[PDB]
Amino acid sequence: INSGTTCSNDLLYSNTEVSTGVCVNYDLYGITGQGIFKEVSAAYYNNWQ
Amino acid sequence: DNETLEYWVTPLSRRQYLLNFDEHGVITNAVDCSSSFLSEIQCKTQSFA
Ligand SMILES: *[C@@H]1O[C@H](CO)[C@@H](O)[C@H](O)[C@H]1NC(C)=O
Ligand SMILES: *[C@@H]1O[C@H](CO)[C@@H](O)[C@H](O)[C@H]1NC(C)=O
Repeated sequence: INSGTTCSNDLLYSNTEVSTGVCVNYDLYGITGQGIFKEVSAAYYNNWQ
Repeated sequence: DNETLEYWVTPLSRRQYLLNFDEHGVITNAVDCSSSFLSEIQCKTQSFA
């Protein structure tokens, strides 16, 4: 629950931009919460992570 | 040419390990928590040293 790509479209919203530096509510592919984003240069993600 | 076939098999069970992840996210070390006394100390401190 709250993670994956089997999604229910009963409440449909449009995709927004990932805005950085401000406190936001987020719903990232099921993951929900509140926080501040910061764009980074990461090299530790494989093709399945 | 002095080649050999090898296929080593051991059984699996559900058990607790302590894993060490490095800077790149690679598993480098593991300890089975119920195998020895030092492994019990390592799993109760959550430290490899
Ligand atoms: C605080 O407010 C300023 C606008 O005055 C904004 O640029 C900044 O991102 C805000 N800080 C946070 C953490 O939201
Ligand atoms: C294979 O092992 C035998 C041992 O009697 C040796 O004489 C032979 O040279 C070896 N061949 C190779 C390719 O290593």
